[PDB]
Amino acid sequence: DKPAQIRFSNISAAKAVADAIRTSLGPKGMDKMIQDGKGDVTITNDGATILKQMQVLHPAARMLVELSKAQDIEAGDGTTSVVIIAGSLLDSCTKLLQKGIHPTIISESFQKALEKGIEILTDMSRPVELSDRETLLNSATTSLNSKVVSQYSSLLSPMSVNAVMKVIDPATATSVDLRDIKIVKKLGGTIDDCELVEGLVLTQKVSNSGITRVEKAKIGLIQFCLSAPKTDMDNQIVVSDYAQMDRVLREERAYILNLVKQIKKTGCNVLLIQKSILRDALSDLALHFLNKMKIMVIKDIEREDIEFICKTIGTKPVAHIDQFTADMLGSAELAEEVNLNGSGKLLKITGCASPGKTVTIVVRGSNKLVIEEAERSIHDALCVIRCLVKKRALIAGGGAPEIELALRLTEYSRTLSGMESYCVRAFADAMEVIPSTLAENAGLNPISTVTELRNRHAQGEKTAGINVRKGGISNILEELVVQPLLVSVSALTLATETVRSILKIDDVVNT
Amino acid sequence: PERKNLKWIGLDLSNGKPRDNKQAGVFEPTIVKVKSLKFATEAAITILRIDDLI
Amino acid sequence: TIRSQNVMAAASIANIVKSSLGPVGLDKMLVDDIGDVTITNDGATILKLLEVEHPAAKVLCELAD
Repeated sequence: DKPAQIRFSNISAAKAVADAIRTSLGPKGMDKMIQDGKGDVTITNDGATILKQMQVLHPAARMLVELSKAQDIEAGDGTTSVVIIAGSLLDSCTKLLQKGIHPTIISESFQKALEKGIEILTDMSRPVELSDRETLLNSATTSLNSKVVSQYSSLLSPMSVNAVMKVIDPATATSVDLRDIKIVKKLGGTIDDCELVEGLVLTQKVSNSGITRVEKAKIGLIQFCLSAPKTDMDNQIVVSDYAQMDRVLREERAYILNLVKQIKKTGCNVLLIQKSILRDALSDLALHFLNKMKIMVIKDIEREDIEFICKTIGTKPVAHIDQFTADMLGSAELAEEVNLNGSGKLLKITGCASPGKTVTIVVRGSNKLVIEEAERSIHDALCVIRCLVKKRALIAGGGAPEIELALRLTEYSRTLSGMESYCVRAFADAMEVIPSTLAENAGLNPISTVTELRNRHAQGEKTAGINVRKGGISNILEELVVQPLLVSVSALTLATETVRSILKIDDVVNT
Repeated sequence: PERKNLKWIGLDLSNGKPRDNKQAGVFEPTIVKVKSLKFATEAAITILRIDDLI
Repeated sequence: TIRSQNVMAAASIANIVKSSLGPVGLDKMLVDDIGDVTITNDGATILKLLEVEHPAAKVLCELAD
């Protein structure tokens, strides 16, 4: 059957990606080297980075790496887990296809298994009832020290926790997006001097404009030109018409003077100028004039930062100069220059009215590699916190959730009817790979470890798995590794949707 | 344990016999060789955790 | 042969640098380029100069340096 062969090719490519990623799962996962045409290799154990650097070409492999990226962007972590769980789902799929089950029945059975899994993880979790500082801090500490990152987690994580709390306190089902909590890098400083900052802080642009401080600094976005018209040349006449450029730019200066006077009557105190390359430059003499009545400017802000700050300061986009209204501006409480925190000048702005108390984390250090380690540490902290807030849970990790789910879902498949029952049993047999491969990245042999875990979960003790502090089965309490369930349930949901799509295919056609 | 002075017989670097390497013989700093062992082990871990090139 | 391919490369580097470990060790002729003949018996210099061709040897020599 031609469609069957193509689907087997797709699932085999998924197998190849899953096998490439499998051994890198877990904190103790082995390293992989990535070789490309540039003439060297890199050593890493993060499967997400491997898939990012992998020269993925096959359609099914493309879907799996898109799954990894989607898991990374949506949930906090677990890309290495979702890829391998999807791969072994495809393993049970190929076995069931050999048994002759049509893919659509497999898909519906995987939906039933997925909803049963969501239910059982809902029953896995201990209600963390996080509502105040101490609950969030304790959950963050246990989640962070349960993973590899421990050197600065207890140091820098609490400020991130406090910021992502103070932006949204109560029990809102939806949590703060990372697009609502953006981070800023300062190469200078130390690790301890990092802080949470409301508003915006950015590198120096303004000079000789009373840069010391401004109260109630009106900030105005700019996406329109503030210079002479530009063409094939900066003028429409010969660049050697010595008497003529003067006599035309003496009124062009009047034009830009009218522009800056319009900015004045708008009521601005500081300005927010868009990214430069898609626009003409700005005349520094217009800046000099707008300095004398005590107005500053900020320029070359990246677009994403533009809509960020604008929606967090109540300023709508400025497509042109004509919109002169005073409400067009934002109203920050204070604009001031911090100087002693290392080389470089930091334009920090805070206290503006906003639909939500947006905060940015000023990450600091002394080395570019130090900045990188700090930034991905804070990113992991932020995403873990937000996924924790979306669904309050601290289920045990290191193989516990999927062993216990494999047990209960095997029972459910036993109670289920139709080919769907056999397929759900195959779902459980597929999912027991990840505890097996976590053992296979520990000293313990995978088979004895997985059968011991299944026996433990079949004898009470509903949270048992493989930790990082050792290799044996010790997850009763204390040294147990815990995660918010949302990462695991997102792994299940995304992997199940991906395998649904993959088996949903008969053929890949070229336009 | 009576032969505790025997802790430090090693080969002579410039010869082929085992010699008492404190009463005579060569010495090498403890820091450099302990770091030699440490970096050798870290190398043997970093290059052995490799599985495949892809 | 996915890990032994690394172990054997590291072992080959060790075999090359082995005969010059001690003060009585033999001399190594290292030629990173044609005609640039060098004769040194201290393994550190040859490690700095031996043009390894395998990434395992690359990383091991990097840690040695």
